[PDB]
Amino acid sequence: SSKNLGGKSPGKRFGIKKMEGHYVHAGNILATQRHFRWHPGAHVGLGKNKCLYALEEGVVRYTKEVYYKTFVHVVP
Amino acid sequence: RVPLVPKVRRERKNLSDIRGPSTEATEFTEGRFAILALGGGYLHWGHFEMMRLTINRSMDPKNMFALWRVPAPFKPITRKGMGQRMGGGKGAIDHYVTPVKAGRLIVEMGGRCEFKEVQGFLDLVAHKLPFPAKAVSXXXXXXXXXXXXXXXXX
RNA sequence: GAUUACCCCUUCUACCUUUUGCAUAAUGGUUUAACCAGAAAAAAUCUAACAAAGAGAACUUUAGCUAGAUACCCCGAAACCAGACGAGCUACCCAUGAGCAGUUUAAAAGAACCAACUCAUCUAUGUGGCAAAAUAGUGAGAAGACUUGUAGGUAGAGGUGAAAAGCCUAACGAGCCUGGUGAUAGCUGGUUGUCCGAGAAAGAAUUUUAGUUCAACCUUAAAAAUACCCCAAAAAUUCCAAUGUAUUUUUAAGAGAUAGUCUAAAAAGGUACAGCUUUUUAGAAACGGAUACAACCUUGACUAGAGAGUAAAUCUUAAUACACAUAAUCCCAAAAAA
RNA sequence: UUUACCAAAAACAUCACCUCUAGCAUUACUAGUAUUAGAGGCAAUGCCUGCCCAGUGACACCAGUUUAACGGCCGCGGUAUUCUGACCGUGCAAAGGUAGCAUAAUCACUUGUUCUCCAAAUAAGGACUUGUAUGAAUGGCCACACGAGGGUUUUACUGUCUCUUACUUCCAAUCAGUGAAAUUAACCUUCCCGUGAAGAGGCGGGAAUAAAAAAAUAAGACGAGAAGACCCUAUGGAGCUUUAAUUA
RNA sequence: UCGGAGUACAAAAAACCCUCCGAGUGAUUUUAAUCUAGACAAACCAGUCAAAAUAACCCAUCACUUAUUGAUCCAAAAUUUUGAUCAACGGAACAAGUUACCCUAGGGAUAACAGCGCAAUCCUGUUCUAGAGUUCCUAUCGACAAUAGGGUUUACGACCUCGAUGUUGGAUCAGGACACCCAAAUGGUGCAGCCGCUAUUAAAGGUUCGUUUGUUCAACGAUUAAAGUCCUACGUGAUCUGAGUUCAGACCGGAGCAAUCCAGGUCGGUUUCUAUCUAUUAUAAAUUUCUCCCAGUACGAAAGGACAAGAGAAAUGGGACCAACCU
Repeated sequence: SSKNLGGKSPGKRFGIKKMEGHYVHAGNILATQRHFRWHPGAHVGLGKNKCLYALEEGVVRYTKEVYYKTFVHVVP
Repeated sequence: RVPLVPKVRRERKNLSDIRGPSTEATEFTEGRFAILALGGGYLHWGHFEMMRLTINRSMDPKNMFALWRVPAPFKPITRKGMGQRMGGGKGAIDHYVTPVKAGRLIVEMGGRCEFKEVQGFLDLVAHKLPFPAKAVSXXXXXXXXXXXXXXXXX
């Protein structure tokens, strides 16, 4: 009866795993996102899936800059 | 008046147009007399067209002009075949309707000012609609809004 | 409960099973007696023996080892297979016997009608019967492919069958008896003394949807932690002070649950239908109130007490132009407009 | 002749017709021999049984033959008042329904149209043919006689009926003797309007009512009686059939 | 099975036989060598990011950005990898139908018949007054819409019932509703009169007998004051009927290689029960019609042509009776 056909796609749970003020560790996943919602800041690495991670031990901090970019930093 | 390319999939019923009291089109502008909606509802294309025929047959010979703020319906109506069951895919589109909120101007008329003809005709139109229609002029609408605000403040 | 050494009045919708929900016009039961359905220790918890060793010549062992004590019930098929019993019923056939008035008639065991005998057309009666195939009236064959006695033959991975999926010992899509066998049943119908504490309605999969396997929960017994309600620094929430709180896990064993609904709000389908279906959020299930009635309203649940104070609720509010089908009123009667 | 025990019928059998396989021996056939035996279809008799062998089957061997073997036997366009199309053209196929029959045991539209029958005929009989979806041995068309088969029309006669009435006998009823059965949770067992899993004698509110039988009526107690024979579920069973797969 | 964009508004996730598009890969150049932390997601199993160390140099673009695959055991080019459209995609190495001859275990947790809920559909009363009716909106109609009632149609939902509520029609026996067919009381009429049309009030009574076919129907015949409609489990099978239909046979036609079927048409096909409880085993006063008389007057060119009052006959039916006739 239904001519149209489509499937369902399981969620990959995109989002931010950590928050500002939290104490993280080196190698920990910060934010999993599609394309760029935000940009990597100091002491923060970029992945192939565009997922930002922490390079060294420290504290996560969010900072907005307009020259329109959003950077995430890790302060040891 | 029919949609040029109705290849666009049928729209779901939001019901927010029935609930929402939009003051957007309530602006009186150049029109000396107009029609107001006292309730939310979907206005059929047949209603609008026969309202156009109504305002055409009732046209004042000396000076009259008809202006419709309500655009051609972008929202189709879905109905399954008679005697069928529930589900098994959506049904067939019977016709289109225009969502109408409260305060939206249905019809505005340019021309000379006579209370006798205007009130009566807009009353006939009010009888031709599923929702109560309010014949409106600037002074009456401002006085009704000021009286409603003064009665709500007390 | 009162009340008289008895009764009327007042206060209450059987039990059980199955279910989202049963006094239910869903299930089971005549009553009584009696019979009748949780018997398995590996790892573990616990009580003791000894301890780098335990244990009756066998195994384990960076506190183990040995012993004892703790948790997993019954009934039921339709059928399959094996070995045999069955043609004194019935189907066919073999051997050997017997039977089938009378009338019209040209030679005619020749034709037609009609008793016996062999069949069961129609109607009625009978319907725990006269009888688990009947009786009464009526009807067919009635020298033929006829009827019948006795002695024999053919059986189930078949026989027979003027062939209907019929018959083969009163039910044959494949007999019956015994054995395999306590076959298999994710189903349905069942599973018995007291008291105390805590206390479940949906995450993904499955030749899967009436069943299972670990999460979402829960329970027992110990330890080490801390956890939540969470404002501005920041991205309805996701995080975190403080507050007043108690808990949140970690580990060791052990469960059950996975065919549910309605209201309120936001949606989708449907017709701005449904006690409608498909999702999200929240609530939900004394015996108070709503006439009665699953969620609506009030309240969180000790026993005892001829005490008290309250919550919701109960009887009424709104009007004018010089149409369904048994007996009424939307719970009695009436009333009025703290 | 046939479903013993819901079907007795158009079904099966039957004489007859045809096709096709068997040249052979001593516990079938058969102590038989092509005029015999087995197999299949049809079914007295009467008149007939036309075309197609590309596929399957069968026989001679790779090619062909074989329809009383399994089966198959068309469409469109054009042509004379109207209509119709003897005729012609064309596509396709192995070959495109010949005789006869036909709203039929076949016809959907349908109660086809016309005629007969009747005061009225969806039935029946007789014709017409655009035969959805007849057809020549699963035979075609008729046929005297025959039929506890299936239908239609006049006459005759009737309690069938208008329209029922009376009588007789066996039961029912009474008494006495002997003394069941299924069913049954317990029953103090009313009705109406509403509610309750939506059809209440047990709930609510009104109405009605001292307590118990016998002879009768069958509305209710979703009465009694069969763990629905329809539907669906179970990785149930069994029978039957094959180019399902797998092979003693 | 998988991926993306909405349903699924400012971290996740979230269904429907909801809604749009995409894949089992396609191509161009450089080439992904060894392993140490630490995290995301996650029931199991499969998926992502990656500082840093060592050896040797000094992955990337398009198909919008991501998709574009497969867990065990078993085979092979050879000693390291290549093969299943296991697509029913968490995958029984290997397999299609029929049963109306059926049987068993089950379920109203799930269909058909009826009830119930709903009222799209169905029927009907109304609202507005454009436009017909010569003239004239509303005697009689109501373009297009709007507000409702009803629970007889067709459906939706699957709420009691599958340890059974027996499903059409007819016969029998009724009761009730009013949206009144007739009889009664009226209004308007394009109502002269007689008859009609339309609407209001009213359910007490009545609402026929036949032919064809199973009708629910429909056509037709003869009357009648009329030959109303609906509900009551589309009333009524513990009252009957089996004509229809619900299952064992015999043909035609269609479908299928076949076992066999078809919501198609012709024939045949046993219908079980003794009443336990509740309920029930009548007082009455009527109801309908035709004919005659005034009359063939008023009225009208003609055609035509009563209200009232009076009289005589029946009919249905209530309650009866046997003197005659009749059995």
